[PDB]
Amino acid sequence: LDLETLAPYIPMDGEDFQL
Amino acid sequence: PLPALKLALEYIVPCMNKHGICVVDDFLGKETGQQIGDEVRALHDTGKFTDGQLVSQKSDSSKDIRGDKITWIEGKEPGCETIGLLMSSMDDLIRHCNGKLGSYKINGRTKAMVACYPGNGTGYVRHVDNPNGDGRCVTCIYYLNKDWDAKVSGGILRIFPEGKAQFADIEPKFDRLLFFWSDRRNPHEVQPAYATRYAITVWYFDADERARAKVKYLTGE
Ligand SMILES: O=C(O)CCC(=O)C(=O)O
Ligand SMILES: [Cl-]
Ligand SMILES: [Cl-]
Ligand SMILES: [Cl-]
Ligand SMILES: [Mg+2]
Ligand SMILES: [Mg+2]
Ligand SMILES: [Mg+2]
Ligand SMILES: [Mn+2]
Repeated sequence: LDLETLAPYIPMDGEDFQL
Repeated sequence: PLPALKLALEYIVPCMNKHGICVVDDFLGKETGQQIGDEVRALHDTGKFTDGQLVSQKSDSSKDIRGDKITWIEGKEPGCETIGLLMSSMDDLIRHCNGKLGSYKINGRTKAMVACYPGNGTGYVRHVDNPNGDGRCVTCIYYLNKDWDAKVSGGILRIFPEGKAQFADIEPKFDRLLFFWSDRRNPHEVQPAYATRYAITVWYFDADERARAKVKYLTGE
């Protein structure tokens, strides 16, 4: 089973906050 | 109230490195927790939430996998400033831990996922938050359900930490903060909720893993 089909979505580009 | 430095180094760090799960109760206090609750209820009331989505959408409805409705918050939107304070407080803890959480180098995070299970038996099937290396190393969740009785209303987060002889059952209690490793060490599920259940999640990124994940995305892998 592809566990990515169950994993919660996050945006992959454009939306990361830097600490 | 413990300062961030002591809470991070004397509690969060050793708990994460030994168990991979760490609960901090009464994180912000009742006044702030209630104000966060009001901000979340206003997002809900004004129709901002939409069905939670999955990393890879295939033939089945997202609703077969997760029954929550969500919105993403940066923390500077009008009406969301107390959620922003929560996020800043989570960030301060991570900064004070940084360098001592496993071998991770934490440079950043997602926006906050404000999520609601609207009762009705909704939950989230067994899953891993980051199974394939998308950068996420720490899941941070803040719960804001005043008067939750999990024996009646359900909604327990059950985690199955790798290598342990017991599971971890986390009630979604008001003003509770939770950290856990996002990878395959911590498969988990949200058991059916029979009342409206709110929580705010951020995921923190490991720099090197997140850079690799972005490369894969940008090159179409
Ligand atoms: O609300 C929670 O307790 C956990 C939710 C969850 O597992 C997710 O959204 O990936
Ligand atoms: Cl661990
Ligand atoms: Cl770090
Ligand atoms: Cl599992
Ligand atoms: Mg949104
Ligand atoms: Mg908004
Ligand atoms: Mg029950
Ligand atoms: Mn999850």
